[PDB]
Amino acid sequence: GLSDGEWQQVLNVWGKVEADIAGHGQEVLIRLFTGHPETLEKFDEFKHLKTEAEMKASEDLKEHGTVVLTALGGILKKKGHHEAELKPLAQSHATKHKIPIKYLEFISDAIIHVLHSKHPGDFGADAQGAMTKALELFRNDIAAKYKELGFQG
Ligand code: HEM
Repeated sequence: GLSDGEWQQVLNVWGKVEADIAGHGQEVLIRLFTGHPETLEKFDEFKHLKTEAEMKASEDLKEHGTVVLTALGGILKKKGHHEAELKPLAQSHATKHKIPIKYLEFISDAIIHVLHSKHPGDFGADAQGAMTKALELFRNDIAAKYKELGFQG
C-alpha cells in the first residue's frame, strides 16, 4: 500500500490527465497496441487498425480510451479502498475478455511512458515512484481475483 503523501502525489499527477482525458487515453492505447500487437486482437472493433496512423483516425478508439482512463481515475481516488470497483473489472477481464495479467502489466508501463511523453520534465522522480506503486497495487489486487477464478495466465 501507499502512504498518504504518496497518494497525494498520484492525485496531483492525475489532475494533468484530467485536463484532457481523451488525448491521454488515445496515446495510452496506441502505445499499447503498437508495442504489443497481440493486444489489439482482443478488440473486435479495432483489430483492423493495425498502424498508428489508422488508430489515430478513429473516434471510436478515442472514446474507448476515455472509458478506460475514467474508470481508472475513479479507482485511484479510492486510495486503495477499491474492492467494490475492482471486483467487476477483474471478473469481466478474466471471464469475458480473457485478458492475461501480463497485458495489465503492458498498459501500466504504457501509462508511465505517456506521462513522460506528454509532460517531459514535468513528471518527477517522486511522482513516478508514487504512480508506479499505485498501478502495482491495482494489478496485484486484480491478480488476487484472477487466482481465485483460476485464470491460469
Ligand atoms: C487500466 C486497465 C483497464 C481498465 C481500467 C479497463 C476498463 C475497461 C472497461 C470499464 C470496460 C467496459 C466494461 C467491461 O467490459 O468491464 C472494458 C472493456 C474491455 N477491455 Fe478493458 N480495461 C483495462 C485494461 C484492458 C487491457 C490491458 C485489455 C486488453 C489487452 C482490455 C481489453 C478490453 C476489452 C476487449 C474490452 C471490451 C471491449 C468493447 O466493448 O469493445 N482491457 N475495459
